[PDB]
Amino acid sequence: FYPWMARQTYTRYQTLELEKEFHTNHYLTRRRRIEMAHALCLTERQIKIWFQNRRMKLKKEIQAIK
Amino acid sequence: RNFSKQASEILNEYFYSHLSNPYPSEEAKEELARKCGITVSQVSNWFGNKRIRYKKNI
DNA sequence: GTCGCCATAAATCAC
DNA sequence: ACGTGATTTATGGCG
Repeated sequence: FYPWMARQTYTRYQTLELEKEFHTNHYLTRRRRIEMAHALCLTERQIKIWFQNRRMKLKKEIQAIK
Repeated sequence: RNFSKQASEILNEYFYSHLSNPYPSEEAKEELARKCGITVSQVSNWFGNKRIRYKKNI
């Protein structure tokens, strides 16, 4: 009717490693983006997108307090 | 956990009356949150869930 | 020509 | 078990 009317889950291991890096540094360096991608079999975009989603999740965590 | 009969009635009345563009603005989401007795995030979740489930159920 | 935030889609989770 | 409200992957628009 209207124009508006017209994904892979990560393993518990991939999420564990991605979380570990975020807990160390909330921001990803160019070198870490390539190191994480190779070790976890995810693309460089996937690691970047994850960090952006995790920062956005952290935003909603701090705001949830008040 | 599940929204009251009235809250869901309010959300559905909005959705179907705005079927051309069911994307309420920040203030419209706030007005809906105050009326339903829920949060703005809950309104955003509800609309997101409603838009996908409506288009699939066609 | 780079990046990150935000709202959102769609799939999936889970109380 | 189910269903609905919440969360997880992924996109594009915009500053």
